[PDB]
Amino acid sequence: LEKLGDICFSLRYVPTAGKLTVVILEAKNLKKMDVGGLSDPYVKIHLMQNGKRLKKKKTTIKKNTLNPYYNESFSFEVPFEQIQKVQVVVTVLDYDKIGKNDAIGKVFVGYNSTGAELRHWSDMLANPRRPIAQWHTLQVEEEVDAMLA
Ligand SMILES: [Ca+2]
Ligand SMILES: [Ca+2]
Ligand SMILES: [Ca+2]
Repeated sequence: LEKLGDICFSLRYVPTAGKLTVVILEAKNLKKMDVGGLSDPYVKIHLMQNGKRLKKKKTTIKKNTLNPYYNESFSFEVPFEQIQKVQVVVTVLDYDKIGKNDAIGKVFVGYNSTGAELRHWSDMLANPRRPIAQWHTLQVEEEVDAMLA
């Protein structure tokens, strides 16, 4: 009920290759982050383990929209012996030309995930090589970061 918006992405894991693929599909219902009434959203993806940010990716920026479509794919190298102990963090931010780009909200999937986040990750693991798309509710960074730290 924090009213930040939602993000849709797919997950795919290939155990033999250790290839983890995340496709950022779209976000909707995003919080307004600029005085014009809109936002300029882009998405960051972090691969994490044990409180440490290991790798990062980011999408292009969409201007002046609360319902951006991306369709941008990213891949990480995670060995099968480690895939159950990592997190994938997905953050939507508002781009501002000057000043800190503030997060709208974020979610993570993987180790220590719960609810729909755990469901998505478990679905990915249960179906090697198969891409699984799912919606997630964005959550305030204060709360998500406390779980990741
Ligand atoms: Ca702003
Ligand atoms: Ca703008
Ligand atoms: Ca902006």
